[PDB]
Amino acid sequence: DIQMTQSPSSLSASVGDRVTITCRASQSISSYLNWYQQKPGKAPKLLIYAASSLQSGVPSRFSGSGSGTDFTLTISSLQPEDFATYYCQQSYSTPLTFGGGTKVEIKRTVAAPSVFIFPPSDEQLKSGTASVVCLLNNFYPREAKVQWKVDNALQSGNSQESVTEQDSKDSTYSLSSTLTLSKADYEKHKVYACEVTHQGLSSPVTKSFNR
Amino acid sequence: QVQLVESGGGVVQPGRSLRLSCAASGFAFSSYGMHWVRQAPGKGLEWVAVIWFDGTKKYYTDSVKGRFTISRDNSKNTLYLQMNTLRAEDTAVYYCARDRGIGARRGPYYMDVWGKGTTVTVSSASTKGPSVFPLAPSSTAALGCLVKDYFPEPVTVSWNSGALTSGVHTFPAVLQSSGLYSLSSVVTVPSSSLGTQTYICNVNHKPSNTKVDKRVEPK
Repeated sequence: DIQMTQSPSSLSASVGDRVTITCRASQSISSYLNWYQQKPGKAPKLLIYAASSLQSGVPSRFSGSGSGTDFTLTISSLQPEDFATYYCQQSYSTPLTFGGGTKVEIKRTVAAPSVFIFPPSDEQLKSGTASVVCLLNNFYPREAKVQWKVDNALQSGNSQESVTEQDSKDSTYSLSSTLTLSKADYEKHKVYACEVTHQGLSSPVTKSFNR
Repeated sequence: QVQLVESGGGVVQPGRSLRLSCAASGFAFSSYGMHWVRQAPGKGLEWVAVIWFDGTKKYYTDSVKGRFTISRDNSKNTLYLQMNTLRAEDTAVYYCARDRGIGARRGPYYMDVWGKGTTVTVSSASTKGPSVFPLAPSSTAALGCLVKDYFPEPVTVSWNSGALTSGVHTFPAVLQSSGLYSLSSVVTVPSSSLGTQTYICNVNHKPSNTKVDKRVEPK
């Protein structure tokens, strides 16, 4: 099998910026490499085939180069419709393999998250489960760290989080983290805290409540 | 006009079977190789299988060998994927794509035309409507609704019957270890507004015919 390593996995840029994406093959695949663009909820769209051949109708600001193991996709000046995820694909031998993808996102100024914590409702507690929610709102960049502490015990493995896509009007992100406990474990403890780390904050921000 | 129309996806239990169809129009179907490519939720593209233009040579990724069968009916201009012995990891959007091929042997070259995809969900969970719990605001304030323990996707969430849109963030669903999905929808409002303004999240889970209007108040 031929592994295709794509880098970087993500990048932020502005309109008019030049963008370079790299795909590396585990062995020589000659020029049998293709580049695809994909937007959320949409099928992939072919941009370049045979390493350097533009698919008909693809704007000329897209270009591809390389042969053997090293390949590059270049957008000479980024346009608003170019913010998407890009995939490389070797077509040299089966099994056909794709790169892990490169997500091109919008560049903006740092914005710290507004943090809120939500205790479980009494309604849910009658069901036998307690969900505690921490909301990180309208921040940039996307990377943020959330730590759950119950009576100063770090919670690990009992939380899930999801992140929105960049807001259309301000390009911020929002993140929610849900800590799931049984009702018995929730009633056994008092202090519930969500500690947020972000580059917009000079030191971690903790929001908490006492049951 | 070149078209690849897909169908046949659905929600099934592990061990069960599905058959996907990809009906082509607007080109010489019998002169193209055809691929199946899948994309699990939030993941990348994974090649599944290919079939030659004349239906002779077929190739598969290792994880579907002996379970999936690619085939084509050139008289109907249709490509198929018989998916047997399904596993939870087979959950993905499945795309078909044409490949003109290269060489006298006609090995894969590039995929220039794609179907829009059909969704396959493999899970031992059964259909269940969600419970809607409030995310009450306390002491610019944030509130929302926790739409927990439903299957399958999707649910829709609006606020105040569509009349409240700005400040609203409806997060992507997460799959819990129970096999049930959960998502949260939040909205920020001015702190002053809370005393008089009314706030209701409108939750609709069509697969279970569950419709819930939940009002969110300060506790």
